[PDB]
Amino acid sequence: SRIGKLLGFEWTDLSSWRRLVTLLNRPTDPASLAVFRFLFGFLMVLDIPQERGLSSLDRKYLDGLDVCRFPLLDALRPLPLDWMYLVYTIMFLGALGMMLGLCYRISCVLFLLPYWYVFLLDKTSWNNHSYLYGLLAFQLTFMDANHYWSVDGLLNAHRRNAHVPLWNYAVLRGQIFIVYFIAGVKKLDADWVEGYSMEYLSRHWLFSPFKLLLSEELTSLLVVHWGGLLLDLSAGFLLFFDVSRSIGLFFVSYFHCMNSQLFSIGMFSYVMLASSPLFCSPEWPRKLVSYCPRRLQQLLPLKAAPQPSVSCVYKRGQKPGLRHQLGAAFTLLYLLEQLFLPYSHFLTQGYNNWTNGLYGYSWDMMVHSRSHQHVKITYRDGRTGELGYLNPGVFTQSRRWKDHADMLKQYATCLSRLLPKYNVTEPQIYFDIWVSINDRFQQRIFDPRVDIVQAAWSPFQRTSWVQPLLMDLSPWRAKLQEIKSSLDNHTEVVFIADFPGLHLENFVSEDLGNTSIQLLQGEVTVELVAEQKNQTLREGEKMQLPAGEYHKVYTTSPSPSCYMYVYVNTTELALEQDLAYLQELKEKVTPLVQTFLRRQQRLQEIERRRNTPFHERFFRFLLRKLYVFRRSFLMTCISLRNLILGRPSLEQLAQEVTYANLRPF
Amino acid sequence: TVFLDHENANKILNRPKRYNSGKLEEFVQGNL
Ligand SMILES: *[C@@H]1O[C@H](CO)[C@@H](O[C@@H]2O[C@H](CO)[C@@H](O[C@@H]3O[C@H](CO)[C@@H](O)[C@H](O)[C@@H]3O)[C@H](O)[C@H]2NC(C)=O)[C@H](O)[C@H]1NC(C)=O
Ligand SMILES: CC(C)=CCC/C(C)=C/CC/C(C)=C/CC/C(C)=C\CC1=C(C)C(=O)c2ccccc2C1=O
Ligand SMILES: *[C@@H]1O[C@H](CO)[C@@H](O[C@@H]2O[C@H](CO)[C@@H](O)[C@H](O)[C@H]2NC(C)=O)[C@H](O)[C@H]1NC(C)=O
Ligand SMILES: *[C@@H]1O[C@H](CO)[C@@H](O[C@@H]2O[C@H](CO)[C@@H](O)[C@H](O)[C@H]2NC(C)=O)[C@H](O)[C@H]1NC(C)=O
Ligand SMILES: CC(C)CCC[C@@H](C)[C@H]1CC[C@H]2[C@@H]3CC=C4C[C@@H](O)CC[C@]4(C)[C@H]3CC[C@]12C
Repeated sequence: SRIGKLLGFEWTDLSSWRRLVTLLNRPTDPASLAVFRFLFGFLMVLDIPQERGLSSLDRKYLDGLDVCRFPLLDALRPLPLDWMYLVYTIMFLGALGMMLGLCYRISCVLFLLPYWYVFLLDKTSWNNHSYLYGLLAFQLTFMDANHYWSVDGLLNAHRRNAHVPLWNYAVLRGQIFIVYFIAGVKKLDADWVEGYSMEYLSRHWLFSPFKLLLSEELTSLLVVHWGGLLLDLSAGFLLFFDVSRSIGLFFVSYFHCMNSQLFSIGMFSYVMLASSPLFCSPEWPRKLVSYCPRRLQQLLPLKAAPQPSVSCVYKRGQKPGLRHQLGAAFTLLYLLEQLFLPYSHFLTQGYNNWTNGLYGYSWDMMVHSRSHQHVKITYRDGRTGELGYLNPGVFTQSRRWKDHADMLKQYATCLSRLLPKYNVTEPQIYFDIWVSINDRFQQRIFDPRVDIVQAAWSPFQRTSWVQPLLMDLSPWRAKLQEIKSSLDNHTEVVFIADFPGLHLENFVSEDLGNTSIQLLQGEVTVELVAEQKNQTLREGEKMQLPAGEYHKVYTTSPSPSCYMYVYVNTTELALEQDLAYLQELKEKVTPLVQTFLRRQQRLQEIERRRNTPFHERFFRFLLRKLYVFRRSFLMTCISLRNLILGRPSLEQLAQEVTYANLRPF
Repeated sequence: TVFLDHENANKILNRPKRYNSGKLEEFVQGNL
């Protein structure tokens, strides 16, 4: 009927389980599935040395390193460095087998298990694209993607140009739609709609055409935010329907190319570019091969019509077998779970914090931008009682713990187990972290008065020591920007919102001369700790602050107060004046001369970087990528030899390591 | 570098190491 030509199936095919399973296991062309499989395998092969961390395993999983790691399950621990290299080797072999369709089921498992082990090993490495890679591997494990353009077809029949169940394409297309649509629904957030998430992205030269017609402020709203939201919302619908598939392909390809050249998101854009032709006809690669403008189809895969495969249900009775029922059930359950998981944060409230859920599985890319002003990790020794302070992120290899109560709890537990080594036993560790999400007032995300080490965190309970994001102060942001615009090139402002009963102890460095605090809303008592002087501020009152001395801003209002710090960094200002004097002296022609020389060298380097021709920057990029891949391979070989043939002498290990890190050119 | 003194730990107005616009999606080059 009309829906049959529009949806690719009939309503009668959803009448019962038999009809639905016959539909989902309908014989489809394996060509598009195979091409996506090859592209995904190739992109994962390239992604393993770059994003996964094969080129930085020795810097990450170094043995003997005292490091706070953030696994999803605290019982999940990394293997020794050599065994981590073996795990990455297995992942690489699995990705290569997926790319070539060689031992496809085994290769899919060999990529899937190490990939998800690494993914769950660190919650701070989670991205929406990394989660997408894991999802695509999980699906492609159960798909017959080796039925075309694969070595599995060259090695054994019944898989060479053989039909695949329709549910393979159904699940892949459903996953891609889900990514697009749930991305759009997450971008329905007020910060994205109002233009707050990425208002500095339109400054990129790639947005120059729109700047011809739209202003910079209008380009960021209409094109980056409204355009991006509209693209995400309508991408799946455009790609699905045939009449709009061409325009949807063009729009989606433009979106992904721009995202590839705008963000360092690894292979995300290329993965979605490869996934876009999944919505096309399954025989599109077969059509391209059949065209053969250069008559190169001998090297290209088979162009003949696919052979019948037992994976599909052929209408004739031919009732579906168990594998077809499992395929249909997998399609339904997997798509339901993929629609539900981005919205399952009502269940796992221990990961909610400000932005609900762990980052990585909600398709909320680039919606929430965080700017952290300060992080104070206070500790109190349980035996001595002496108060001490830690370097923020001292033992962490990432900084995501600053935004998550789960990762903060893990960090505090790791600190409580490590700090006895550094003479601090039974540490009561408090975290005072100031975060501003989407250009809001900087405010504490966690309670600074609570000992996280002993604080209660549960995976399914809302965290009591997470400070609520002051959304009622969101309208202030516009005014904030005005203030930021009113300042000079030598003046800086920090906008701080503090909760009642909480105080901000701030040491203004001696460099920051001419610093002042202006109360924007509420009331704050500023205490000159050094002078022990209390001054209550009214809304709009400006108080000068002493440099090189402590001061404590207590929020005495019943409601959260808002103030700003206007500081100049007058040491740098005097340095600039002296540098201008030196510049005038040079034009007429100790430490200040050294600073002038350093500034001149920096300017010369900046000029030289732009002076590099586009072929030179590209060749530098190729050399950097070649070095990364070579180092990955060589350290992998070192660790594999250490595992099979044993670790050689320390001198020989040093020689091999210094050979691995040697630049190719 | 594990520990900080009272002054340096309470330096809120200290300039951050870099312009903070973290998106949690862009891969941090050399995060290790
Ligand atoms: C206030 O302005 C002064 C500028 O006079 C800032 O101090 C200067 O900060 C820079 C780095 O931001 C220092 O440069 C580097 O210092 C490190 C540590 O010694 C080292 O890698 C090099 O020596 C390099 O030069 C610089 O030394 C330092 N001092 C001076 C006199 O320039 C200060 O950070 C500003 N205050 C705030 C709160 O921003
Ligand atoms: C309104 C109008 C005139 C439109 C027509 C003409 C316009 C201006 C066309 C559309 C080009 C724009 C300008 C497209 C989007 C820019 C976007 C910056 C960001 C968000 C975003 C990023 C960064 C990702 O990496 C990503 C990855 C995977 C899935 C989703 C996403 C995602 O969503
Ligand atoms: C401390 O810094 C502030 C801000 O940089 C200075 O305030 C400026 O005062 C002049 C005086 O007319 C105004 O024209 C500017 O518009 C002000 N800048 C602002 C409000 O951002 C203040 O003068 C400085 N104090 C000293 C002693 O130099
Ligand atoms: C300045 O005022 C603040 C509050 O307006 C004082 O902070 C309180 O100090 C007492 C000690 O006498 C504590 O018991 C309270 O818990 C503090 N309130 C807080 C932390 O919100 C501060 O002591 C005053 N300082 C001076 C020098 O007058
Ligand atoms: C040592 C361990 C961690 C390695 C073994 C790999 C196991 C745990 C992996 C392999 C496949 C993975 C699953 C693949 C896909 C999904 C769907 C997604 O929406 C949630 C995660 C979930 C459900 C994954 C959970 C973890 C998983 C089951």
